[PDB]
Amino acid sequence: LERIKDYLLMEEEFIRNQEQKQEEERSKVDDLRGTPMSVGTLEEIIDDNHAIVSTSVGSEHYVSILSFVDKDLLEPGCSVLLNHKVHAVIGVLMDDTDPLVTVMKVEKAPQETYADIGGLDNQIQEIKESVELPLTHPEYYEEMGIKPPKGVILYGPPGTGKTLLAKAVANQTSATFLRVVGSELIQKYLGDGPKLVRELFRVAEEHAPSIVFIDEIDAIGTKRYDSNSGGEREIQRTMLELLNQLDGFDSRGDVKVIMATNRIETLDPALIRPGRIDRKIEFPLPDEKTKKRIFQIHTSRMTLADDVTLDDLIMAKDDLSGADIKAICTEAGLMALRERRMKVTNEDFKKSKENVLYKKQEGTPEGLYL
Amino acid sequence: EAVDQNTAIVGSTTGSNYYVRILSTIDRELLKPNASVALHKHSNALVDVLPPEA
Amino acid sequence: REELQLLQEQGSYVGEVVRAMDKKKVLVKVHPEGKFVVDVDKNIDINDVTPNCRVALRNDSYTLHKILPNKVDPLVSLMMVEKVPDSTYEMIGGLDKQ
Amino acid sequence: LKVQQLLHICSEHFDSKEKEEDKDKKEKKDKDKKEAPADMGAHQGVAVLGIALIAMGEEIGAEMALRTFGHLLRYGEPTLRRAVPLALALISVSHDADPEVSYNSIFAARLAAMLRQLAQYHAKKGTLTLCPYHSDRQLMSQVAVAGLLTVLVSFL
Amino acid sequence: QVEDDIQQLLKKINELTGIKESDTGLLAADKQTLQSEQPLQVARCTKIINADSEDPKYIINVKQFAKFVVDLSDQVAPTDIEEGMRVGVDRNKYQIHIPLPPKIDPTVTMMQVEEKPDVTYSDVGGCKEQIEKLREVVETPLLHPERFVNLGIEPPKGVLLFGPPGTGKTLCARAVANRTDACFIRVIGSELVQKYVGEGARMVRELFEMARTKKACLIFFDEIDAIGGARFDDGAGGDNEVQRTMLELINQLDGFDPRGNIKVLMATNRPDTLDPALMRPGRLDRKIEFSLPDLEGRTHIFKIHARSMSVERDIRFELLARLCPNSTGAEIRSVCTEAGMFAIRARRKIATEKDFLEAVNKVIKSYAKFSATPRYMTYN
Ligand SMILES: Nc1ncnc2c1ncn2[C@@H]1O[C@H](COP(=O)(O)OP(=O)(O)OP(O)(O)=S)[C@@H](O)[C@H]1O
Repeated sequence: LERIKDYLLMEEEFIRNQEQKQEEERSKVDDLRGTPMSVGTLEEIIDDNHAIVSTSVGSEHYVSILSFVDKDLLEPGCSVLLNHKVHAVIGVLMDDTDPLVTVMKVEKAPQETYADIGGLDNQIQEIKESVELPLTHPEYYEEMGIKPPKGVILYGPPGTGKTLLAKAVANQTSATFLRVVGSELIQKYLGDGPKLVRELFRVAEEHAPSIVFIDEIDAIGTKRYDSNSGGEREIQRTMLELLNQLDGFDSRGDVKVIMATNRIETLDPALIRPGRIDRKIEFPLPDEKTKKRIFQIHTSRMTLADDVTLDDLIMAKDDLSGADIKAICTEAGLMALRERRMKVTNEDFKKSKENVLYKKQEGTPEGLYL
Repeated sequence: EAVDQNTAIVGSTTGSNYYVRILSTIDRELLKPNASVALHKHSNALVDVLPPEA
Repeated sequence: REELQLLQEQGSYVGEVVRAMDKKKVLVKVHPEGKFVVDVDKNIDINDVTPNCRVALRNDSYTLHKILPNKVDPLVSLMMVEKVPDSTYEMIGGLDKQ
Repeated sequence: LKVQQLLHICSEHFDSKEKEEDKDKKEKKDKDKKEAPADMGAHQGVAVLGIALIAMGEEIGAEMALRTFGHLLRYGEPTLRRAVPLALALISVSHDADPEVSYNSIFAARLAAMLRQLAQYHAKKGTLTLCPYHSDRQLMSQVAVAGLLTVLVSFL
Repeated sequence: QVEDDIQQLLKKINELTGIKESDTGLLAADKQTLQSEQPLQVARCTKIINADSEDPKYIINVKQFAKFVVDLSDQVAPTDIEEGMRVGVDRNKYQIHIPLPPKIDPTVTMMQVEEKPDVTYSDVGGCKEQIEKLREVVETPLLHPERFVNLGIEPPKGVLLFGPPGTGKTLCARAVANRTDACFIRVIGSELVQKYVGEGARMVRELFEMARTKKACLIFFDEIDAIGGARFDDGAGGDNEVQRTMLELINQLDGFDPRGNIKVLMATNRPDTLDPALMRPGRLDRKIEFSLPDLEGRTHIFKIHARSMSVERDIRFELLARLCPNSTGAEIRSVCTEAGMFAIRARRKIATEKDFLEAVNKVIKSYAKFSATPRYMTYN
């Protein structure tokens, strides 16, 4: 019945978003601007009211600035406004908001907040006092005078909540978030990794204080491809550029760098040392008690009967995850729409239990061991 | 391309591409996708469709 | 026929509109060339400024003339790169479980 | 119905019944505060930007509020540039001192200096907190008026 | 139909409020200078091949267009219009105005440091020999040529560094930059990793051409492994662009009227796999290395990382320095910050030596022994 208000508010939102002389000095500045206000690119800046620009094809001129828009806006490597009549620098153009920003700079606080955890409440406090407390309330670093910890490593079994905590820090945020999957850092060219590193972390450093999260970074040391030029003597160069990027020079900035791995053994000891990463964080599969909290949260907004005990789903399997319990919930929903019911009963949980423990955790064809 | 009557887009062999107009001398069937066409110097508007050559 | 010097009028430029900006101003990448903030006419529509649309741009003063139709077809281009076997239900007989 | 009355008589040519009549909003919709972001900054009757500048106020002050202090922090009239640090540092009772040193970047008038001092003071439906800032709403005046400026006793 | 009602009609009241506002809506700084600068000139810049004899008769390609025989305007310095010197040329008359400094690179000017980080020699404690020899190499001849030239001896142009990761190569390099008094230049060793062939040659070119113009400058290389280890030979053609980049760096480094007044500090974490062409001296003289903090230099690093925090005065430092023989100053920094964070976990304001106990017995156990995990006795 809530479709009425949904559609009406959506249409009102769109129409009010689509709702977007007196000044003669501004019109005189308009008339100092050309009618074909051309666009160019800077090379260098000379103090004598004019600098050197470059055209599209490569003509270059000493052209002056319409000085009501500031030249401190101008940096080498910017797109400007040029004239046709003396080609003079007209003004500042809004920058090329490149697809690195539109892909990586996630504007959205994604999903549920710290009430979507399971088996947490120490590591939440670690990532809180290591990222949020340097971000939101760093008055205690006045009170003592100590550096904040720098790097964070999330490691454990697959399906533990690396993804979940990454979405959690991006939920409660006030800084620009960046996300990289660690398998992207090999391309079909010679020397494309360091270019990615430099432009990525330059865009990270240019806007604001920020958070860079990279995940499955272990996919660069123990992975080979036929889609690879050079090879290990370019993987090492990619690693070495990121090595100089992370623990380099020149006051790196308020950019919290957070990493997340499945395995930990195949990683550079020069990259887990502090200076780079100060807060290594264990993710074990925590306890058989907060299994019930994940069953509670992942069934907090679905109608279900009583009909089950979670102790029946505690004494079934020895390794525990949200990847277990959410799979149980989704397969229970599949068995529910399979039998066109609601208020999910026990037999859906039992068949879902067996089919999820089989698919997948067994290892390996019999036998072995048994 | 052909927008409509008395208006089309042709790419001349200067490499560039022009919003132009067509004449009523051209029979409108000889546009089909792609014809060798004739233009003007100053105004650079279509004058004629050529027989298959080039 | 005396009014055929309308056809003797100077040509025009086909370009690429990224997106508009403030004070009734727009942007055009022409055919080989860079970006040119160009001025709007009166008989045109700012409310039809689409991302990546060809428009008729005059050549002398770089004033907008008209909207050019039939823009790009990019997904159609990748589809024609593919040429997958287009199908329906009547041909995958012998099995219906999957 | 009085909010669409607010919509129509908000457009009244006398521009001080605009000030208090539009200023009623932080009293009215104080609980459903997600609608409380409005386009008062997108309007031009500069006292209206003052009204939204009041309407944020002092509670805990989320990132959207400080984001509105991104633009409201930067204005040139000394009563409105005066008007921003008061509710700006009421809404937060570096981080906290970062907009303060940003105000040092704004000026470095005397009013602005006084406003900065007020902001520093701020940095460090119960009716008792509802009265004294509506008592403060005629601030564009003498220091004789500011002799009573220290009577907005709304904090423990 | 409680929260449904709430969201639905509250957003509807919002939208209806917005509808009547959508309906209720319906310089002198330098302008005269700019109109005086329409009588200014376009001044296209160019490049010079060569002059002629007894007369200017300058031969110029612009950058792209063509090549021209031009003549200068009479407002020039008629001497300094030499070859390869980028000059501004008139549109119509093709007349030359003023030479300006040339193309540097699109993104290699962007590695001069342009600031000075506040890393100080006092923060690099425990390496007093390294401190004094680095002082002798870098700080003394570039600021006080008092003893070297006046007896007639040379200062060494080259110094190498390595050691354990976390020892202070970063500290010493940034620590010079507080008291540099020189044009310090940062060079990542991975900067020479480009796509196109022979580009690193151009990189070494423009590095040393930035080095030559401004005098008495510093260039810092860092992680010179990627610059190249050796001169491998095999029937497949592997490390080549890196190899030619490496040899061009050797040549335009030194040889055949060498560098001049530049000091280069080199660092690596694997010096054993370096070619002897870099290792032979003259190119790099003092092979200064780093060891672990073995003694009360550890306690001095404790005093550095503790002097910036209000602590309990009843504490010692040598006890934990005994408990960390092999440790690095980065690990010391992690322990000191971690104990400070333990004190901030508490609502105190001053730490304890037991907070240092927490930091030691948490870091060196949890994150020097659980990575990797043992689950087996076999040993003890
Ligand atoms: N003797 C020391 N005194 C104080 N801080 C130290 C000391 N040694 C190391 N550190 C700290 O450790 C870091 C020094 O940078 P390093 O980690 O040494 O960089 P690096 O030497 O280039 O190692 P790489 O990059 O792996 S070759 C900073 O966090 C310093 O504060």
